[PDB]
Amino acid sequence: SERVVINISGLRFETQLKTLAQFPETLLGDPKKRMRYFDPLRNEYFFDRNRPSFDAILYYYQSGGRLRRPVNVPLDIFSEEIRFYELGEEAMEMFREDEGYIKEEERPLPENEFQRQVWLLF
Amino acid sequence: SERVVINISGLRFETQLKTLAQFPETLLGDPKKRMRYFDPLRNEYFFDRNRPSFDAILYYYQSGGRLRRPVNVPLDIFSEEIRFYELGEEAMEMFREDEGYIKEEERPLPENEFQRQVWLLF
Amino acid sequence: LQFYRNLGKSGLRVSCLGLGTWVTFGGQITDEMAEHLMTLAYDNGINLFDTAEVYAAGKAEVVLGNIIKKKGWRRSSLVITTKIFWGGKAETERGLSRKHIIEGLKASLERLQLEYVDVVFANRPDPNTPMEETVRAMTHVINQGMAMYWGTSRWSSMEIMEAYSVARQFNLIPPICEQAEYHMFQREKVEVQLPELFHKIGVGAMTWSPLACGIVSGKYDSGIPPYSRASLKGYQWLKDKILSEEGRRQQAKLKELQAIAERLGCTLPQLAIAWCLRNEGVSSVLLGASNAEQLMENIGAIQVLPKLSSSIVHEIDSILGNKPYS
Amino acid sequence: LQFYRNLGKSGLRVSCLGLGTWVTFGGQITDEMAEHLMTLAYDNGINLFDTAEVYAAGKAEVVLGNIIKKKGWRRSSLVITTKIFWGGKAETERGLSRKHIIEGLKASLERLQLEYVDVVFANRPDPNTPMEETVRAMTHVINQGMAMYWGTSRWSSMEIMEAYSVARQFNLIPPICEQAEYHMFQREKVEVQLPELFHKIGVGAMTWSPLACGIVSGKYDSGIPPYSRASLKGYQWLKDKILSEEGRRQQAKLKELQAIAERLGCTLPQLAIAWCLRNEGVSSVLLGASNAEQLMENIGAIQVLPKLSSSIVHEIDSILGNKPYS
Ligand SMILES: NC(=O)c1ccc[n+]([C@@H]2O[C@H](COP(=O)([O-])OP(=O)(O)OC[C@H]3O[C@@H](n4cnc5c(N)ncnc54)[C@H](OP(=O)(O)O)[C@@H]3O)[C@@H](O)[C@H]2O)c1
Ligand SMILES: NC(=O)c1ccc[n+]([C@@H]2O[C@H](COP(=O)([O-])OP(=O)(O)OC[C@H]3O[C@@H](n4cnc5c(N)ncnc54)[C@H](OP(=O)(O)O)[C@@H]3O)[C@@H](O)[C@H]2O)c1
Repeated sequence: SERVVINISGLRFETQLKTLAQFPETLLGDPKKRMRYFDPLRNEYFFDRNRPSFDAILYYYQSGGRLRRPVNVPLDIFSEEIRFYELGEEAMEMFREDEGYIKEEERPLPENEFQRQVWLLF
Repeated sequence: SERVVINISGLRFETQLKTLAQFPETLLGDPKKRMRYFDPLRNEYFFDRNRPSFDAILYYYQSGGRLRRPVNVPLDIFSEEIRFYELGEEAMEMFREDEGYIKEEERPLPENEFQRQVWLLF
Repeated sequence: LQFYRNLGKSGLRVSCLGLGTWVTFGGQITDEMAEHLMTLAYDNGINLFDTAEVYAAGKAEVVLGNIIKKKGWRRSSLVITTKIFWGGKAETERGLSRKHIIEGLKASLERLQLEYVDVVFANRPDPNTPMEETVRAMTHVINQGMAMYWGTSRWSSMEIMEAYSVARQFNLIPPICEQAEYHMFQREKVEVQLPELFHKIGVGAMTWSPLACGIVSGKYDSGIPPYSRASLKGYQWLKDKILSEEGRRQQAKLKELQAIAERLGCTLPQLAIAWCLRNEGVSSVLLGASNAEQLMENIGAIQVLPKLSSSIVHEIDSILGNKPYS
Repeated sequence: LQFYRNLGKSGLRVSCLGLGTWVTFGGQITDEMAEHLMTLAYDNGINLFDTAEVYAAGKAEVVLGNIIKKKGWRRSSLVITTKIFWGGKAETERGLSRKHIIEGLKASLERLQLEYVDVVFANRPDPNTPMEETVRAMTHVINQGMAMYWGTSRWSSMEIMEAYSVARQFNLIPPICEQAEYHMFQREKVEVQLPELFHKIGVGAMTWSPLACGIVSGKYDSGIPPYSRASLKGYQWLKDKILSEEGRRQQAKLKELQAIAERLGCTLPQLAIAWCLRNEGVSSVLLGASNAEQLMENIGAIQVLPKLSSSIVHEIDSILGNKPYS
């Protein structure tokens, strides 16, 4: 059970490689995507990023899917991090919903050049 | 992309030198100003200062300008740290405003020795 | 196109072709012929020679060292490598324990009449020895000036990465090369598993048996020639492979490859060897040769290398039908 | 004012002037003359002598060692330095790989008939070798007692800092000095890039060619004198520089400097050398000399040093018109 060390702006994190391989389409779960961040001198992946957020990102893998934003981290900074680590649109949607955001629709005109014109001013 | 290690009272932080060079007029962004804090035995800059605040200070460079005070850090301690790291009057103003502080004016007398005297007791 | 290349990402520069001594030196060929192969190789720019404590019970090292001493070549112009694992009948004379690495390397150095080798290799993985012990022993022989670098042979990428992490953990020296079998009929490890290691931790591949002991040369299209390796006393296992149902299938595929060779204007051995060098992850190919003609022909593989276009490579893949899935 | 100074921030104390052996020893001058220069230098307090595996194909080291052995000077009263990089025609005989650092230093030590040098230098950066490998090799030769310290030559400040951080990362030994070219017509590196390193990590500068191979001496005001370095077989490149349009411009600027020299009561070579020592970051200047007269004159640069006031320095800057922007 090979271990992996992820250094977030100096804050050291460790996990098992099988914990990350659980989600292959994310940055950390894909060897090819994280390769870019590997430091062979120290045997760690280094990210020059936001520190308070990573805890939750790593717990998402350990928990098997739980993505909770830390109370001390702004929603805009966290969401940028969820996007950076490429957790995917599903996790993101689950996150926004639980965060209190659910919207989706918009029925445009049939593209009648007429209907869509009348509907817009009414 | 040379890395830099900043040790805040034992708490270890790391970033890229180009992340700090982004703001040349600050303490960390100016080689001459931070030189004083360099420990050649450990290849790190050491600051015998407040720990909970530095996160946000470093994120300011990584984010490209975002200076958010951590929820757990008193406004008076944080502002002293913003001043210490020499982030500049612009960032400070942006900070106070977002923190809910905007004041500025004061129209004194024309310096009439007369007008200014009457205006003061009215 | 570049005759010389870095061994992995280390600073050690080796010719893309090296000369090995398994079966031949101190065994199948005369010392006179061995001196002749080595001279020919050295005069042609080849600076890499590989041997092992196990080849001919140590005589391969004795013959290699005799030649180097007799020719007077400058030690700094050579890259000598040797492998340790099977060094005797006693229980403590085999494996990668600290005792056997130090004693085995010291005895090879004595047989080679050299103060040190450039690269010492673990001839195979050792389940019975903690990685830490092996990595500390290899690091020890390097600090004692008995070797310049160390590498692995027949280890999985998982084991190679374990050596590397153990090295970082204890401030030791990581391996810089894996000696893997590689030819048209054995592609998995070198094409699928080793590249990640090359890019991630700098470990390069130094492949062996590029002609699968002669099988890929085409010399076995009509049976077992006399004096061929397959006919030697002790190599029945090789004879069994050639004549087997699988052996027959290989020989039939080789007839298909011959047409590729003619299109590229080269011989099958040249094509087979150049094919091993088409990808960056391979630092050097160790050749085997029982006479001077073979060596002079095989060295010509370097002229073929520039012609291996994606088109030609796809064709060879179609014929072999064994391209491993990434 | 202080004849001796620390090499960077290390504890090694060197005279502010040293004697080099490029072009001269084992080459342009006789061994008798070399013995004469060295004796004169040593009797005048100079304790630093610099050489390299590449000078005269190793003969400069042979001549330097012959003199030290013949004079019987106490080894502890000397600071011998040598440089490694180009040590032969073979592929593995050049660069900063572990193989070439160990083998190159060992062969120089043999030619010098010395158990060790005080400082071993990488004669130039090596793009083909990982910093870690180089720093571990240098640290190795120091732990083996083959050198007391190590330094860099012609490396950028970025590379010097990389060696230092790699050293801290693996608990190895950082370099203590950079050997940089420095004279009135080559000021960038020493005045703009090296000072930060001096104050930050203690690396000092040991500059070479303070007379730009003789160009700054004034001896070329009316053409190429006979027996001058510019006239030697193999130094056409130097001849080309002197006679070039840029060369002419330099010589014209030198005529302007002569007036400064007379105001300070010294010769141009003395002024040029003292100028190199005006700032703390320079630990020592390595002189070149093809005869005893030159050396006796150049050593007089030490009397000029106290007179280089800000006023005089500003003047020289005006004349040279090449003060680098900080
Ligand atoms: N790391 C390890 O565990 C390991 C294991 C095995 C080998 N190795 C290394 O790899 C080296 C090379 O391996 P190898 O000997 O198996 O290599 P190979 O290239 O597969 O086979 C070489 C043999 O094939 C024949 N041959 C070569 N060129 C020929 C040509 N042009 N025409 C006809 N026949 C030709 C010769 O045998 P005949 O003339 O006798 O038929 C020769 O001895 C070894 O010597 C050793 O240094 C390492
Ligand atoms: N780190 C490196 O890569 C590197 C590279 C080059 C050199 N170096 C070191 O630096 C040392 C000094 O370099 P350099 O020889 O170029 O030094 P230099 O001081 O620029 O030139 C010395 C040469 O100029 C002439 N000269 C000296 N004093 C003179 C005087 N008073 N009057 C007239 N001519 C005079 C002599 O040449 P002629 O009499 O023949 O005209 C003498 O050989 C070398 O020996 C070597 O140790 C290091």
